[PDB]
Order: sequence, then structure tokens, then C-alpha cells
Amino acid sequence: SHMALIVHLKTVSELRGRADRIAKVTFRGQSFYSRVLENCEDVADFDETFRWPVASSIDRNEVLEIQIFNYSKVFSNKLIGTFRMVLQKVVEENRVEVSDTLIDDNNAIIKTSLSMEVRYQAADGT
Ligand SMILES: [Mg+2]
Repeated sequence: SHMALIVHLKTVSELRGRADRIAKVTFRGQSFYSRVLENCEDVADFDETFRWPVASSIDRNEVLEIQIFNYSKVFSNKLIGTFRMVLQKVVEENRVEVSDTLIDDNNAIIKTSLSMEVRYQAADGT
């Protein structure tokens, strides 16, 4: 039927210290935020699914971006790291399991890692 990009953000691990955490996911300029996970130490089990209806099709070149922040209600969000992927493998195989490290604002690899599944599929389950 009509297709969608579906992103199941599972866990973010090897976090530093203790903080409320929040995730931001973006595709084609449309962003969603996860719920805030309060008082989280080294692993944030977001376990949240995000959906982008796609009117026509997705090209190999398009990018999915994930950003993870330290949240506090009276302060601006503080960026921890970013993950980007091109969607070539997702478009080809319909489903891709991601397990990888985040990148900081100087292109350096940090220990904080991300676990998620990315799908391109019929919205209705088929
Ligand atoms: Mg969910």
C-alpha cells in the first residue's frame, strides 16, 4: 500500500554520568522527540518507534539522523552525540538492524552507542 519509514529506537548505552535523557530523530526535515527518560545512568532504554509516511519513494542517498541530549527542565538541551546513516540498505533489504557509536561535534567517535531497527515497509503491516 502506502509506504512508511519506521524507526524503532531501542537503547542508548555507555552514557556518561547521570541525567535525564532525550532523543531526537529526523527524516526529510521532519523531527520527532522521544519522551524524556528521567534520572538515567549508563543505559537509556528509549524503546520508542517513529514513523514517516512516504508519498512515493525513498532514494539511496537520503539520510536518517539521530541526536541524543541531556535534558533538564529549566536548561537548554545539551547535545551528547549524533548518528547519521544513508538509507541505501534499508531501501534494498526493507529492514536493517543498527548497532553503532555516536559521533561528536568534532567528528570524533565517542563510546556512547545506539541500538535501533530501521524499516521501509507498507504502513498497514502489508
Ligand atoms: Mg513506541
